[PDB]
Amino acid sequence: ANFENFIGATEGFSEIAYQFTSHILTLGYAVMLAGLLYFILTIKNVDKKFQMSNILSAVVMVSAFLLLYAQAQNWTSSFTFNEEVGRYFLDPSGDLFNNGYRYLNWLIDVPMLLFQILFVVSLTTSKFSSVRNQFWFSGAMMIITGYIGQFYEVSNLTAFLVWGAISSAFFFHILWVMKKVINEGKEGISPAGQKILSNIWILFLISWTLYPGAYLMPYLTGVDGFLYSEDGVMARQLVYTIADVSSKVIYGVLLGNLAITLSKN
Ligand SMILES: *C\C=C(C)/C=C/C=C(C)/C=C/C1=C(C)CCCC1(C)C
Ligand code: NA
Repeated sequence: ANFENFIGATEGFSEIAYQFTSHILTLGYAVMLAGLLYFILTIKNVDKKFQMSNILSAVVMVSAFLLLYAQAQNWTSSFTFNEEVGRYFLDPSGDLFNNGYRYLNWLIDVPMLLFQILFVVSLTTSKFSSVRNQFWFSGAMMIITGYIGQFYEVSNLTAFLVWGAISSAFFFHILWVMKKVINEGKEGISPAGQKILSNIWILFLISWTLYPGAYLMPYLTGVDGFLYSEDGVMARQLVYTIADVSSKVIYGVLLGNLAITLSKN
């Protein structure tokens, strides 16, 4: 199956990696619910013209709360403790750990996160529907091909890399079109609003690069090594959670500041 299943069915998890991974994943869905409330309550401090941005943040949190709750209970109900051996092991009766909850929350969210900037800033030379269509297509294909490649994380590894690599090409296209978007969005706004735009670019750049980092994490130190272990599991799932807070919550928080700043023309 995946690589988490491998460790829980050949070596187990110490009670310190199981609970750490259950606490940081629960942190993940709790945040999403505080961002659901924050975005609703803030829908007023922005003009009607930018409110579709906040709405899209509200919906993105509804799908993040629900599905990250799922992934969280998918990890805790997939491993049972062995007092004899003293570690946590894959449970044959449970449903096994399954990434598909996360990856699905990615495919729902990517049009929305990408589409929403185009309600705050104004393009100059590009065409709205041209940018929109390019985002929805490559965003969807990125998450899809990345959902394929990680199926073989344990089996065909050359598949795991080459399919992720394909998912990375769509990712670099998105980065291109976001980059052009940020740029035209700076034309004819204040220096203050331009500073915030610059923030949303460094935030978009780091948060989104984290994801393939988690994808590869157990293989970043060889065929065996430090990470080829429960430690790379602890690490891959802590990185994913920081990426989910950064790209969905801090991203929308920042975009709300810009809208607010642009309310004062
Ligand atoms: C939760 C919201 C968003 C926008 C999530 C984005 C996730 C990625 C950009 C993940 C990308 C991948 C890459 C670059 C290559 C391997 C497969 C991944 C899906 C992990
Ligand atoms: Na996995």
